[PDB]
Amino acid sequence: PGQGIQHKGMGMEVRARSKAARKVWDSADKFTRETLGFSVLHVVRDNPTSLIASGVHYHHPDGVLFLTQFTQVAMATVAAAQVAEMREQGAFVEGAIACGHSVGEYTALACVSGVYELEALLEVVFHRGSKMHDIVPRDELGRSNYRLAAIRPSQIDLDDADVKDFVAEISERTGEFLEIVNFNLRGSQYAIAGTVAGLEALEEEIERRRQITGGKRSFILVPGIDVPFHSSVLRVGVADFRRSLERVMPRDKDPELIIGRYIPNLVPRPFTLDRDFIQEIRDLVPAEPLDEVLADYDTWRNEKPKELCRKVVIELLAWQFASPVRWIETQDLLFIEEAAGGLGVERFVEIGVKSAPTVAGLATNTLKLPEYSHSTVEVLNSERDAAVLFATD
Amino acid sequence: DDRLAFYKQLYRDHARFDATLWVVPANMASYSDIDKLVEWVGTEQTESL
Amino acid sequence: LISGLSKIGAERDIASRLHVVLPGSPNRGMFGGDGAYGEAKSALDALENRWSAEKSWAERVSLAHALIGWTKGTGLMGQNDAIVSAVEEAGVTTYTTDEMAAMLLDLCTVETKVAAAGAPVKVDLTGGLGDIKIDMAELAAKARE
Amino acid sequence: LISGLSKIGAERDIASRLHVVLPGSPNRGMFGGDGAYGEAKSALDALE
Repeated sequence: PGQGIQHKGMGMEVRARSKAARKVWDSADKFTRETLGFSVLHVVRDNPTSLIASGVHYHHPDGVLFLTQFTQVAMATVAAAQVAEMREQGAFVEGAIACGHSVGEYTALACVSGVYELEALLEVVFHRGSKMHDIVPRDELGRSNYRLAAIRPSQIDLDDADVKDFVAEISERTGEFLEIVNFNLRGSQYAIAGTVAGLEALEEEIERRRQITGGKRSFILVPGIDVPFHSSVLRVGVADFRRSLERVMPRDKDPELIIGRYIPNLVPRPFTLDRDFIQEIRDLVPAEPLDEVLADYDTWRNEKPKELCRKVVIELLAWQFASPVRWIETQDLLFIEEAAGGLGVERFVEIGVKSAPTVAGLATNTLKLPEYSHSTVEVLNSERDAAVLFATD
Repeated sequence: DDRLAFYKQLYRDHARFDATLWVVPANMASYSDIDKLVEWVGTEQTESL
Repeated sequence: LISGLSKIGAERDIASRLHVVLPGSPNRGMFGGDGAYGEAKSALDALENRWSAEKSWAERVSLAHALIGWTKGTGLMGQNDAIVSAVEEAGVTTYTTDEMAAMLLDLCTVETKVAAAGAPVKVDLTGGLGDIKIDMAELAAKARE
Repeated sequence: LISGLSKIGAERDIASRLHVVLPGSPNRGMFGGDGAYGEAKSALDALE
């Protein structure tokens, strides 16, 4: 799962019991204390207000745990520790296909494929948080001319193509900026960022289009997000983060654990290293390291493949900043791959403790509407369903 | 208040921009004071209405 | 008090070094007339050892040692004020409160702050009262008398 | 204790000098491992 459901003392019960959880937390907490002069344990355990770090000063009236430079770190460590325990009990299956939503994708790769050290994971994730704060213009009050909004196309007869249409029209019409940021659920969840007036005009449209609306149905504005990220406005700051990734993500890694198991955001379809796949990336995200590899695929000599996967993996993570996260396609893709590979019993488990109910509830409603085919499916959450995860009952 | 008025006099003279002064009753002979004082010095910076 | 602010700094997790200026008494052992300052503050050298011993105190607290020389206040030293000129005749310096305050701030400058972060800084703010050959058995007592 | 035996000596009026051997710890500051002796006994110079 992604950010925003994080709670004070999340997964702190597991830390007191599991040994694997302690090693994940302590190795992470020690590094952060020595390098950046602060502890993630304290932040998670009791939520502070202001914090001063090495070069930076973070102040929030509510909590620092809800600040992204921290929140992402907390969320990543919580999940990484929970999977480690699941791995210690051997409950992790050898053929498990894994994916993540936004910041959760970094944890996904960390847990299943071990693509970075525990301290290495919290470096990228922390810096990615600090990178998300300085990207967009602000006022004296820290105001934004933009915002984000959550759409539900349902309750009326409207489709994904109908939503895309209406948004594209009002985007061109007013001359303002309106972008569909997140494709989450087929007929259920969509996120949209751009000019506030554009968000308002879009809110207005469905209220007019839907015949039954007296209450401004189907539209939820997002508090706290001032950045129209995952739109066409963010593509500038990738190159610096793309280098930062290559520093913290070296070339000795497991290709197979990622391939076919991992579903990027920028790329809705499963990771595989092929001339076909690398091209799909370039099309969505034009890039210098990628376009050359596509130009000559005749580099076939066996020294390449791991080195190829290592850059492709980083390209997906670096430009994940820019490209919209497709959760719809991620879910639907799983159906596509199963159907071609057989439909027999599947178990869907979400990890990260209290973040687990979200994308499961996202899956649950998705398992209903397109998936009506009557399939045996199990939706399991680390927070809620733990008795089922460890099979103890 | 004779001690309290003095620090007000001292502040209104030598205070620059960004300057904030804090005056408190304190006893360094009391361990309770020390613990209670820094527990006050280190908590939040928040005012709940 | 040092331990208290060390806990807060560690619990709330700051790497910021609190600079504690230790109000050392000037030049212990070469004055017999003070009766209070000279003896009490000599264990500050032993306190600098505690920080040099305890490992985790470095990030929370830095020890800046300042030896505060002869400094003229009105209330306590109202007897000592007349012989301030007399002691100053030995080629030694006695300080006004504003002068000594300035000496204490200079330890709080960025240059000397970083110096304290690398290692404990012992500063002699005394006016040369150390090599003083003036007999305190007389020139202090008589002054007080 | 020193003051106590000083009173007795003065009250009962003896000029006899009580020799108090002060159990000083060896060479303060050049050992960091004792942890007790080295620091405590350095004030015996102040007691002199």
